[PDB]
Parts: sequence; C-alpha cells; structure tokens
Amino acid sequence: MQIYEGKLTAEGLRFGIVASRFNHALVDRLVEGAIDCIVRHGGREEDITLVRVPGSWEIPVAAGELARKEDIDAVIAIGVLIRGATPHFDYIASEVSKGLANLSLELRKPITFGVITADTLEQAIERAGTKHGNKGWEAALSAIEMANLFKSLR
Amino acid sequence: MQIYEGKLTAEGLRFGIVASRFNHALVDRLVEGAIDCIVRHGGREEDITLVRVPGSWEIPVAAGELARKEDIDAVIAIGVLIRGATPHFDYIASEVSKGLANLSLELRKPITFGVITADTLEQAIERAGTKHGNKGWEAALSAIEMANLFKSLR
Amino acid sequence: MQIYEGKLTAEGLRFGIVASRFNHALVDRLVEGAIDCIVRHGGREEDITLVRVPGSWEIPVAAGELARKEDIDAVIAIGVLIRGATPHFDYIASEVSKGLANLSLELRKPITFGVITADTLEQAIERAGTKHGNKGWEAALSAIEMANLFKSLR
Amino acid sequence: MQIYEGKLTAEGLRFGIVASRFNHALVDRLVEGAIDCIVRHGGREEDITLVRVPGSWEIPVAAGELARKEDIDAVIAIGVLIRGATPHFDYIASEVSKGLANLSLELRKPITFGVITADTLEQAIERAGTKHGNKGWEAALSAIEMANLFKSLR
Amino acid sequence: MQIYEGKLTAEGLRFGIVASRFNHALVDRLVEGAIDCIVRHGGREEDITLVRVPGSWEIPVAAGELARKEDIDAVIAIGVLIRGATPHFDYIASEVSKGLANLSLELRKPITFGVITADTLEQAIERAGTKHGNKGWEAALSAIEMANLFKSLR
Amino acid sequence: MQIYEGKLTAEGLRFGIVASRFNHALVDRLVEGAIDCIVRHGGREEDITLVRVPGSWEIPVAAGELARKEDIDAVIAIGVLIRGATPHFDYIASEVSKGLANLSLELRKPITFGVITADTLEQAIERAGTKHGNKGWEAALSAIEMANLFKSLR
Amino acid sequence: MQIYEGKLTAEGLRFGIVASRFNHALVDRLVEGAIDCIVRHGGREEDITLVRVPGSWEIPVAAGELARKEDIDAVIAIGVLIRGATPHFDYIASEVSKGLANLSLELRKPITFGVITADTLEQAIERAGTKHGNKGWEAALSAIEMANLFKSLR
Ligand SMILES: O=C(O)CCc1nc2c(=O)[nH]c(=O)nc-2n(C[C@H](O)[C@H](O)[C@H](O)CO)c1O
Ligand SMILES: O=C(O)CCc1nc2c(=O)[nH]c(=O)nc-2n(C[C@H](O)[C@H](O)[C@H](O)CO)c1O
Ligand SMILES: O=C(O)CCc1nc2c(=O)[nH]c(=O)nc-2n(C[C@H](O)[C@H](O)[C@H](O)CO)c1O
Ligand SMILES: O=C(O)CCc1nc2c(=O)[nH]c(=O)nc-2n(C[C@H](O)[C@H](O)[C@H](O)CO)c1O
Ligand SMILES: O=C(O)CCc1nc2c(=O)[nH]c(=O)nc-2n(C[C@H](O)[C@H](O)[C@H](O)CO)c1O
Ligand SMILES: O=C(O)CCc1nc2c(=O)[nH]c(=O)nc-2n(C[C@H](O)[C@H](O)[C@H](O)CO)c1O
Ligand SMILES: O=C(O)CCc1nc2c(=O)[nH]c(=O)nc-2n(C[C@H](O)[C@H](O)[C@H](O)CO)c1O
Ligand SMILES: O=C(O)CCc1nc2c(=O)[nH]c(=O)nc-2n(C[C@H](O)[C@H](O)[C@H](O)CO)c1O
Repeated sequence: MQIYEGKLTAEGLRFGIVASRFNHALVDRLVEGAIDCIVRHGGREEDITLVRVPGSWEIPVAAGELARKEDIDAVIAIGVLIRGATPHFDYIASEVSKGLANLSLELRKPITFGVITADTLEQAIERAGTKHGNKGWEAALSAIEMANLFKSLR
Repeated sequence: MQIYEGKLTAEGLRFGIVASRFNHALVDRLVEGAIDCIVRHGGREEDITLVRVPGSWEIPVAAGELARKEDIDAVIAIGVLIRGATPHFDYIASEVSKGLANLSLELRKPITFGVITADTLEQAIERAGTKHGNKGWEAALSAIEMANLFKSLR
Repeated sequence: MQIYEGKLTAEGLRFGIVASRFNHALVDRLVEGAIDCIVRHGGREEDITLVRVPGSWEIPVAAGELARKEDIDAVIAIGVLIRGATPHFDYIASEVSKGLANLSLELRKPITFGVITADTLEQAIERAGTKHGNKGWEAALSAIEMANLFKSLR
Repeated sequence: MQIYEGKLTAEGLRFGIVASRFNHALVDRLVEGAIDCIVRHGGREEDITLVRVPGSWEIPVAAGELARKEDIDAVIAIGVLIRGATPHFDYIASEVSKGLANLSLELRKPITFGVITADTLEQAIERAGTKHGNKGWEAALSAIEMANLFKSLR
Repeated sequence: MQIYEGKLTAEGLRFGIVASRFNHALVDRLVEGAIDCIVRHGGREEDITLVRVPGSWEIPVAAGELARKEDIDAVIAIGVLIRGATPHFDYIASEVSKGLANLSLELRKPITFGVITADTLEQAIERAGTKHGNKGWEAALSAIEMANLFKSLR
Repeated sequence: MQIYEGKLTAEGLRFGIVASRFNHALVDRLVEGAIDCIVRHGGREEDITLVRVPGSWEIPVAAGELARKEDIDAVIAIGVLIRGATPHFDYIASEVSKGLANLSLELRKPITFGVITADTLEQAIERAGTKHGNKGWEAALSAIEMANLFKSLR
Repeated sequence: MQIYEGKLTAEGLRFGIVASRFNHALVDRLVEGAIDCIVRHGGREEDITLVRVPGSWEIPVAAGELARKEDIDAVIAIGVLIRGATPHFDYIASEVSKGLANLSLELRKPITFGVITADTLEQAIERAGTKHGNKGWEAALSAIEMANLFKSLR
C-alpha cells in the first residue's frame, strides 16, 4: 500500500495567515496560538506572512492573494463569528467557508479553517485559548501537516 | 514576520457603490453612511460611482460590471432584506451573498457587504443609522481598508 | 459623483420570459402581469420571447439559452413553488435561484427573479395578482430597469 | 435498451483513500472496512494509495490531488464529523461534501462519500463498524462499482 | 527576563509509556495517539519504551522504574478509569495521580498524565480519539515539551 | 520499540497476601479467589505467605513487612470496607489505599489492591465471588503479571 | 497463526435459493437482491437454483433437499414474516430458524438466513430494498463468503 502523510515538524515551511479584526479580542488570541504552533514546531516566524482584514467576509479575497504566492506553502484563515440577532451570521459563515474551500481546490494548495463560528460569546471564548483550546493553534497545526503532505503529494 | 494591512485614509481611492431600491427608506440611510465614511476619511465624492438597482437580487450583476472597471479599487454592496411571510428572503439573501463573494474572488478585487439581512423591520432600522450603527458606513470603511491593503498585496 | 440608474420606459427593449407550467393556474397570472408591465411601459409585445418549461427545475437551462441571445436585453424567470410534505421544495428553490443568479453573472446580463417560493397555497395566491401584488409584474419592472441601466453600465 | 452497470469484482482496480485523523478512533474502523472491501472483492492492497489529512476540512484538497492521478480509478473519502455545540459542523460538512462532489464532476472520475455526518457520538459509532454497518466499507464498494462502470462509460 | 520553554520537535528524545490494560479498547487508542504524536514530531519509535500493566493502580510502580532510567527523558502515563457503582474509582484515581506526581518530583523528571478519569463510558470514548480528542496524544505532546524544557532547565 | 510486559504463568513466583478480618464472611471468599488464581496459574501454594490483620486500617503496616522480604515478589492486599453511618469508611479507605501505594513506590515492589470499597453490603457481595467477580482473584492476577513484568523491568 | 476466510468473488460458485410466497411483494425484492448480489460478484445466473415454497414454514424442508445436492455450495433462505394478531409468528419464526440452522450443521454446509422477522409491515419494507437495505442481498453475500471459506475449511 502507498501511504502519504504529513509530519508535524515545520522546518523550512512558509505560512500565510489571514486574520480579521472583528471580535479582535478573541481573534488576537487565535493569532497568538497559530504563531506559537508554527514556531515551536520548528517554523521561523520570519517565514510567516500575516494579512489583516476587517471582517470574516474579507478573509477569502485576501487568502486568494496569499495562496497564489509561490513561496507560501499553506494559508491559515483566522476569524471569529458570533451569532447576532439576525441571520447575518449564517450568510457570512457560509460564504467565508465556501470561499476558502473553493480557493483551496482551485489553487491546489492547503487553506486551513481557523474561523470560529459560535452561537454565543461564551462558545467563542471557550475556543480562543480557554477550555476548548485554541482554534488558531489547531488550524496552524493542520497547515503544517498539509504543507508537509503536499511536499510529496502535490 | 511580513505584515500587510490597510490604513483607513482614503486619499486617491475610487469606490463603486451598488445600492438597491427595495426598502429605500432604509437603504438611503446606508448610502448616506457609506458616502460620509468615504468623504471624511479623505476620499473625493467625485471618485465615487453609484449604481442603483431594483432589489438585492440585482446587486451582484451590477457589482460585477463595476468591479471589472480598472479605475474602481473596491465595490460596496448596499441593500436591505427584511424577512417576509415566505422563504423568499432566504433564497435572495443566499444568492446575493454568494454572488458578491464569488465575484470578489473571480475578479481579485474587494467587494464589501453592506446588505442588511434582518428578520424584522425593527432590526433593519437598528442597523440603518440608529442603535446598532450604519451598515453602509461599516461596509465603506471595510472597502477603504481593503483597497489600501490591496495597494501592497495585489 | 458618477451615478448610473435605469429609467422605467421600455421603448426598444427586448425581453425573454421563461415560465414553468407546474402550478400554472398561478404562473399564468404572473405571465399576464409581466407582459402587461412591459407593454404599458412602452415595450412591444412582439419584442417578448416566451419560453415554457415543465417546472421550476427546468427554468435555468432554458434561461441560459435565452440570455445568450444577443437580441435579448434581459430575462425574466417566472414560476411558482409551493412547499409540499417533503423537503423537495427546498432543493428545487435552492437550485433555481442559484442557477439563475450564476447565469446572470456568467453572461453579464440581467436575469430577474419572478419565482414565488411559498410555504402555502394562500401565500402563492396572495403574490400572483391578489393582495400582495403580482411577482411577474415586479420581476418585469426590475428587468426593464436593469436593461436600461445596462445600456450605460455594460 | 443500452444498459451500463458496474460489477463488484475489483481485479486490477486502483483506489485512492483519503482519511482524516479527527475522531480517528472511528475513522480507523472506516479505513479498515474500506481496505477489507477492496481486498476481498479481488483488489490488491498494493494498488491502494492512502493519504492521511488532519480533518474533514482537508479531505477535498487531498482528494483533488489523488483523483488527478491517471493510475487512480476512483477515490474514497473517509472521515467522521460529529456535531458539537456550535454550527461549525454544518459549515465543515457542507464544504467537504460540496468539494468532493465538485471535484468528481470536474475530473470526470468517481469520488465516493465515506464521511459520517452524525449528530451524536452514538450515531457515529453505529456507522463505524457496529449496528448500522461500516461507512468505509459502503464507500469502497461504491467505488468498486463506479470504477467498473467507468471502464465502459467514460 | 530569562525565559525557558520547550519546543515541540522530538528529535533525539527518548520516551517511556506505561499503559494499563483495564478498559483496553480505549487505552489502546490512547497508546496509538501517544506513539503517533512522538513519531510525527520527529521522535524515533525505536526510542520508545512501552510497559504494560494490569490496571491504573499499577501504573505508578512501573513508571517509577522507567523514570529511573538515565536514558529515558520523560514518562507518559496512560490509562482509563471509568466510575463504577462504588467509590473504588475515587481511591484508584487519587492514588494513581498522587503517585505519578510524587515520582516526578522525587526523580526530577517529567511524568505526564494521560489517564482518563471519567464519570461515564461516553466521556471516556469522547477522550480516547473522538470528539474531545485523544488524551494519549495530549500527554505525549506535553512530554515532548517537558523533555525539551528540561534539556536547558534541569 | 522496546516493549515490557508480564505473562500470566506463575511458576516460581512467591506472593504475600495480607487479609483483614473485618467483614470476614466476604474477605474469606476474596482470599479463596486469590489463592485459586495463583495455584491454577502455576504458582505453588507453599510459596504463598498469608498474614491476617484485624481491619483494613492495619493492612499497610503488615504489607510493609511482607513487601520488604527479599523472597516475596509481590504483595496482594485483601480487605472489605462497607460504608457505615459515619464518614469513618472514607478515612480508612483513603489511608489504606494511600499506604499501600506509597509502600509500593518506596520499596519498588508491586503491591496490588484487592480491597473492596463498597457503599453497600450488596455491592460487596457482588464483588466477593458473585455477579461482579472476585476482587481477590483480580488482585492476584495483577500481582502475577506485575511480578513477571518486574523480572525484566526491575 | 492459521487464518481462514472467504473472499467475495463468486466465480464458479453454485447457489440454492429457497424463497417463500407469503408476503411475495416483499420476498420478490429479496430474491432480486440475492440474484443481483451473486451475479455482480461473478457468479453465473445459470448456476443458481431457485425453489419456491408457500410460506416460511415450508422453507426448511425444501432447503434440506437443496443442501443435500453435491453441486450446491450454499443455500440462501429467503422469506418474510410479519407479526400478526396471534403468536403464530413466534412459532413459525422459531421453527424456520431452528430448522435451517440444524440442517446446516447436519449437512456441514452453509445455509444463510435471509428471512425477515418483523413486528410491523413498515419494518419489513425497510429491510426489503429500502432504508435498511435488502436482507436477500445480505444473505447472498454471506453465502458467497461461506462457500469460499468452505473451499479451504471443509
Ligand atoms: O453587521 C454587523 O456588523 C454585525 C454582524 C457581523 N458579525 C461579524 C462577526 O461576528 N465576525 C466577523 O468576523 N465579521 C462580522 N461582520 C463583518 C463582516 O464580516 C464584514 O466585515 C462587513 O459586513 C463588511 O463587509 C458582521 O457584519
Ligand atoms: O417578492 C417580493 O417582492 C417580496 C420579497 C422581497 N423582499 C426583498 C427585500 O426585503 N429586499 C430587497 O432588497 N429585495 C427584495 N425583493 C426583490 C428582489 O430582490 C428582486 O428585486 C425581485 O425578485 C425581482 O428580481 C423581494 O422580492
Ligand atoms: O473546531 C474544532 O476543532 C471542533 C469542530 C471540528 N469537528 C470536526 C469533526 O467532527 N470531524 C472532523 O473530521 N474534523 C473536525 N474539525 C476539524 C476541521 O475539519 C479542520 O481540521 C480544522 O478546522 C482545521 O482546518 C473540527 O474543527
Ligand atoms: O450512510 C448511509 O448509508 C445511510 C444514508 C444514505 N442514504 C441514502 C439514500 O436514502 N438514498 C440514496 O440514494 N443513497 C443513500 N446513501 C448512499 C450515498 O448516496 C452513497 O452511495 C454513499 O455515501 C457512498 O458514496 C446513503 O449513504
Ligand atoms: O474492582 C474492579 O475491578 C472494578 C473497579 C476498577 N476500575 C478500574 C478502571 O476503571 N480503570 C483501571 O485502569 N483499573 C481499574 N481497576 C483495577 C485496578 O486499577 C487494579 O488493577 C486492581 O485493583 C488490582 O490491583 C478496578 O478495579
Ligand atoms: O484532559 C483534558 O485535557 C481536559 C482537562 C484538563 N484541564 C486542564 C485545565 O483546566 N488547566 C490546566 O492547566 N491543565 C489542564 N489539563 C492538562 C493537564 O494539566 C496536563 O497538561 C495533561 O494531563 C498532560 O499531562 C487537562 O487535561
Ligand atoms: O395463519 C396465517 O396464515 C397467518 C400467519 C402467517 N404469517 C406468515 C408470514 O408472515 N410469513 C410467511 O412466510 N408465512 C406465514 N404463514 C404461513 C406459514 O408459513 C405456512 O405456509 C402455513 O402455516 C401452512 O403451513 C402464516 O400462516
Ligand atoms: O438483518 C440484519 O442484518 C440486522 C440484524 C442482524 N444483527 C446481527 C448482529 O447484531 N450480530 C451479528 O453477528 N449478526 C447479525 N445479523 C446477521 C446474521 O448473523 C447473518 O449473517 C445474516 O442473517 C445472513 O445469514 C443480522 O442480520
């Protein structure tokens, strides 16, 4: 059987992070987590490109530019959506997720999903460096794995 | 670390706004907000192109023409959807959001989302220049930021 | 500020209407409304092309052929979906709306939405020439406006 | 009448399996089922290529690379999604399913769906080698059939 | 400020794992997770020493022998306790935790805690490779970090 | 990977059993079970040393003397605690468990836990040779395994 | 370890099917499933012998004659029992199952159980080619496996 997998050592890997500003008090913890994950797995901070955008809505178009860079191995999308009173959350969460996934397939490059989609503020806090971990760290670890996988698969 | 971000000064930037006429008593406040945000951030009103369309459904096709203009740096979509008795709202909100996001990615140009998607009239009023701000102003500010970001990122 | 908008006079405009047969007792009222709107706004009935299809499912593929005609300025989609006992309604409504919107963007030509998506028969009747107007007339009026807009915008 | 169908003998067929690691205690049972199905229907284990990825989110991009291999007849996607507290499940499940289906159509190659999408842990266990069978085995059997079908249809 | 921390690359590190057999259907998933975490972080499987013992009660005495080995950098304790009808669970969980912690301090060597202490079988399953991750993987990662930390701190 | 484990053949192994007299009608069944387990796994009854003590409180001090014997490979602690009206049970159970575990670590010799800690008489009966097995037999089997393990590990 | 198992390719295998007529509208679907399973796994339809009998009661005596044929490798029993108002169902289901199992052991030949034993008509429909699969297909697949197994085991 031929088996392909990615290790979790990040030496030499180069990452793009796109991070929105809405709910920044939480997003900033996700960004801290993603960078820490990369660095302590052996990636160099210098090899990270961070792009800031206003909201989750704007993440895909920026991620599309980063993922097109030949010197970026994977893109990590970071944001925090918390349901409000209206269905706005639904439409943004749907389009952010669809856009990122579509871009990944179009560009044949891993784009990982570190966007919290929470019904409540409590759920978002839980996932931004408290009881349920740090979604930024999770999405970064995924990106490390996928970038290494792609070194043999792509 | 390489860091890219957009400032909020709008000198020299050129914006397209596509604004629907359905629920105009609310949309017109969103348009006022977007224009004010551009102008007081340093953008010239002469550098704004405003396109009116009948309803939210029609926003994407018009935005597609504006976004294709080489002299437009970002497009701001402005509309107001309020849920009625039938699921019509769902289908329009889904397609307007999907279309705009898809166009942004296809054209590699920022298109911001100033479309209210409210369950009630009260929620729409709240977001069109009253207690929960002005979604037109928010979408304009996002567009300023994204246009500035793209000056280095694109 | 540059301002683009469409007037509501339809002199010289040429329209395609795609109308499904399912629920025809209602769809036929929508078609009457669309034609009346065009004619009394100055459009010639001879400049209308009407295509009939079995159900809402089949509207997009027919609309795609009409919208590709260089001598059609806009397409008006007309149908009536009424929720039944199963989720079938959801999947048809989702695809008819997605298809039309996608075609509009792909062909850079206005395609308006005169498809009722009702939970009940009563709601459909309300929107097919009774208390809540006539969705065919609304979609036709939109098409008039968009065709005029596109005369300067496209 | 011309009739095309796929037999279930897997002699000479070559398969790609993409299996995520999230919920591995269940996914690993699905992988065991898929491999067993192939082998006991006559396929050689040496003709299987297994790609591991972090989560269901990452399955499509990896499946896209495998499906593009001329010496892969079909791809089997294997993962386990279990609903949590937030709507995150919905967005991942929607994009994994959409991506795989889109890739299948784009590449004109069968990609089968062995991804459990469960509301509860119990439901996932039921479908990963207990009372409701093994979704990996089902997706592999489907892939066998489709690969054979395509030998005359493609 | 002097700052000491451990990276997550496991090259050259040597680990002891002590894993009980009670509830093995769950423990065995924790062992899989720990080994995977070591290997994909760069540790060699040949540098792992695995000791099996009957129950959680027996973990400390075995861990004491492994931790005393000069060529073991950290020990990972792996077990699954599920509360029964009597308070037995309390006394075992208390003593296994106390013993491991005491040994770590006595021997000035990291000993990490991969012992699930669940009120229910469902909670144990959740933590042994399903919705709440894999406690073996978590304890292994901790051990990697602590072994690296100790390379400068000890 | 280096793997250490204990087999369940007891040829040549020498055991100490410390058994309390309180609740003897149950403890005596546990002692029967422990002896049977040893003998039918190949241990000689002559190689068992049995020490009787008044209550569970007194088990540790006796176990400490037995575990210090160079010709004892493992000690099996056997007793029955049943909750009464006062918290006395808690303090005895806590100390008997802590003492045994501490002695095991101090003397680097396996001491297994065959002490029932029951809330009710029914629970104790269940665990002393009826529906939930025989805790003496379990603790003896553990001791066999640990003594064998220690033949290579210690 | 010596391991014996049956593959699922049916080339050269010869099968007997005994199918009752009571509840034929469902049994006939089970028979379709059994034949399809055999044929698409490589068995020849000419190598199938189908015996029809009145009711489940009569399946064993007919299966006894088929299983005694040296040129039959396995027998598949197919029927549908649905509980009525009286305990009649219980006695028939008990004897059909006992008879078939007894005959299998007596003749040292696989006889598989494709007899639905349902409390309700809905449950029977579910298992005769709808949501819970096709019991005829399942029993045929079992027979394939057992016939192959017996080629080395018998
Ligand atoms: O309309 C609002 O501002 C409240 C709803 C909202 N919620 C969030 C959220 O929870 N998380 C988030 O990242 N972004 C959000 N955006 C902003 C949009 O993403 C977008 O920036 C604007 O609509 C302008 O395009 C939102 O508009
Ligand atoms: O059918 C109706 O008119 C009521 C539902 C409705 N609601 C809204 C709304 O709340 N906001 C909005 O901007 N537009 C709407 N359009 C119109 C469609 O957008 C479209 O103009 C027509 O269907 C014609 O294409 C609507 O049709
Ligand atoms: O955010 C979480 O980690 C909990 C939700 C979650 N649940 C599942 C699940 O049930 N099954 C699964 O296969 N994957 C999951 N991923 C991970 C994503 O798929 C993805 O790996 C990450 O978002 C990083 O891209 C998840 O993020
Ligand atoms: O997981 C299951 O098998 C039960 C759910 C299910 N239900 C249906 C159904 O009701 N109708 C249907 O036509 N197919 C189904 N498929 C199978 C999938 O379509 C597909 O074949 C498999 O996921 C393998 O790719 C299903 O998987
Ligand atoms: O008495 C019982 O066997 C049931 C309670 C029990 N539960 C667990 C458990 O949930 N997990 C576990 O790892 N071990 C257990 N041990 C066994 C003890 O740990 C020990 O092996 C015996 O008491 C013999 O020393 C247990 O005795
Ligand atoms: O098992 C879990 O991860 C959830 C419970 C838990 N909760 C916390 C917590 O709330 N705070 C905290 O500081 N640590 C925790 N650790 C981790 C352990 O401390 C330890 O790191 C691991 O068990 C590995 O040794 C935990 O394991
Ligand atoms: O007595 C009745 O006819 C109703 C009960 C009944 N139910 C079933 C059934 O649900 N399925 C089935 O296969 N057969 C049945 N037979 C008939 C007996 O099997 C038998 O044919 C007669 O008793 C005559 O021997 C039954 O008699
Ligand atoms: O009809 C079904 O498949 C569901 C019921 C069922 N449940 C089990 C089960 O829980 N465990 C099990 O080992 N087998 C089962 N078999 C299959 C039969 O044993 C037999 O294989 C078939 O009836 C074919 O002969 C079953 O048919």
